[PDB]
Amino acid sequence: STRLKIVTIHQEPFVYVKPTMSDGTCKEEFTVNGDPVKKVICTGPHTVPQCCYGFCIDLLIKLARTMNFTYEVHLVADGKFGTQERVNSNKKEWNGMMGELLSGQADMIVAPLTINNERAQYIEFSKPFKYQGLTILVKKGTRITGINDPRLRNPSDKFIYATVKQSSVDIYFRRQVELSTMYRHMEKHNYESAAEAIQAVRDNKLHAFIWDSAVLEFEASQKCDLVTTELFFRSGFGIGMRKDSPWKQNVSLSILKSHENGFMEDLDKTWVRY
Amino acid sequence: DDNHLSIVTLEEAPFVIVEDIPLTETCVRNTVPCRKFVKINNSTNEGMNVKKCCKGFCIDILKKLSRTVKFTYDLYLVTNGKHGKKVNNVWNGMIGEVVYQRAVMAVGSLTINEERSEVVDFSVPFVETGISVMVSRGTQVTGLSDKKFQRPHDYSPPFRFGTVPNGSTERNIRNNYPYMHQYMTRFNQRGVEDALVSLKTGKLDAFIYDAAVLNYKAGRDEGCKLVTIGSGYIFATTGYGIALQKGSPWKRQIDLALLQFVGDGEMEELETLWLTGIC
Ligand SMILES: N[C@@H](Cc1cc(-c2ccc(Cl)cc2Cl)cc(CP(=O)(O)O)c1O)C(=O)O
Repeated sequence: STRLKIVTIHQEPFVYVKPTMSDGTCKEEFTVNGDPVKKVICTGPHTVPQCCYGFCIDLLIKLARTMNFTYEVHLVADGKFGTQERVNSNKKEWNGMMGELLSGQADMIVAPLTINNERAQYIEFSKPFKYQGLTILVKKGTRITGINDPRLRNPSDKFIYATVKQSSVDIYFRRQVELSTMYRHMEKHNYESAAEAIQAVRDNKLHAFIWDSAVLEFEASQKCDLVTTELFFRSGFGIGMRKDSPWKQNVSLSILKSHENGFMEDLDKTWVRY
Repeated sequence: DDNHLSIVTLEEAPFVIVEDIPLTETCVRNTVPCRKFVKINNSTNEGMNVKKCCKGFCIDILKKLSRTVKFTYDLYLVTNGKHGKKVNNVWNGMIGEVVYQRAVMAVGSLTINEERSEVVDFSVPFVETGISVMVSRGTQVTGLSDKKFQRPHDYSPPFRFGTVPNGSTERNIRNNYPYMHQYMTRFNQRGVEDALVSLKTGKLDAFIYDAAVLNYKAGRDEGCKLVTIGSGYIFATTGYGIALQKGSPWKRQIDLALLQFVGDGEMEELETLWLTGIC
């Protein structure tokens, strides 16, 4: 009852995934600024114990202490955030973290999980633990104005842009019929994960990567051959729970309190800005 | 009649703008009817209900919500306090109206926070805000947590920066950054107007205030020289939300509707319509 299964996903800087040491523990280390890096064991893809740390892990720890629950963390098996798909036949089904939460394989999603109508139909989101939005990543020297650029709006195989498969951004483009032209360009090129897309830009096999700014601005800061556009859309990350969670109220109260007393400020400085 | 809803709001341009009721005894154009209990003098509880007309960013939201969630309302302006404060164990303002069941919802420039969330529920946020900084273009700072603010005597010349006191900005700063708070009291500004001129006339280097307010004024600056920091540096980020009664049967649909608006682009239209300025 009191022991929560936590699902999360690999997504620097919000979640880092590294191997355990020989003895199955995690190498102790400190942040650039001298804070102890808190680490947790997290099983994941066939499956094996690993080390997780980061913004969202720190947030999980503060939640676990504040509301007094214990936890066990694992990486989402299919590696995806979560979109809704028709089964084939009548039944629709969620994949990614969304499906694992809905199926009971997880009790709580702690991850840079975008809040949106689509998902909020079937689950309870907390108030945002992070406000951010969507922007575009390109190799330095690629000239693009943003989401309205003609090379984006009148697409061709001469300039390829893409997002992450079965993600909130995928939903965002599938959502509006006016973005139809953009989508079945993207659907042809979408990548299995944020990491593979970012890499594909550096390798010039991808011309523009459309994604969360809190991730993309971090990447551009560690990787100076990469740059971003301008937020063309605003959205937030929230904790994901099932409708019946007794935890939902206190999770949100905790997040609000953490915004107001500078705890989030601490996390944002440690992970998101450096 | 479970579908006609008492709804409370508060004048605060440009989220809520109050106007008189013109020629025909009816609210026209893009405005909606809203009543105000107008006091007889300043030393009395006596008053009179007066028919007013309301419009603005939050009123358009209310309009969009009413059509989508399918409800009707009698809109009224709160007269006992403003947004809401616990005073002698008692919530006043819009919050109180909701808490003591005079309103089903509060709509306006109402900040989502922990304390209020204890006694009311909030919708999802529909306007981002928090504590931000405004400077004259040129001046270099990051947000609140910049050392130039925290330890201003480490730099020469020391920054001069202030806020409008007695509100949630000062109270937040005093609870998180005691010395910075102590320091900036000598630079306090009586109003937002006086602060902007203080900035423009070099008597102030930085104005620390509500994010949503600062973006709006920056968008309207004569000369486009007053600029706010990047949104990534806003401190204690939060948003305006609609307050509902604890365990309200309406929250789910209001939430889903607001998220639909954002997803569909309608919200950006609205911010362009009401909040986006020329700068
Ligand atoms: N949102 C708040 C109310 C609230 C409103 C404003 C404001 C001021 C000028 C203009 Cl033109 C427009 C606005 Cl919206 C400013 C603050 C900032 P401060 O308190 O430090 O005075 C504030 O708190 C609440 O929900 O309690």
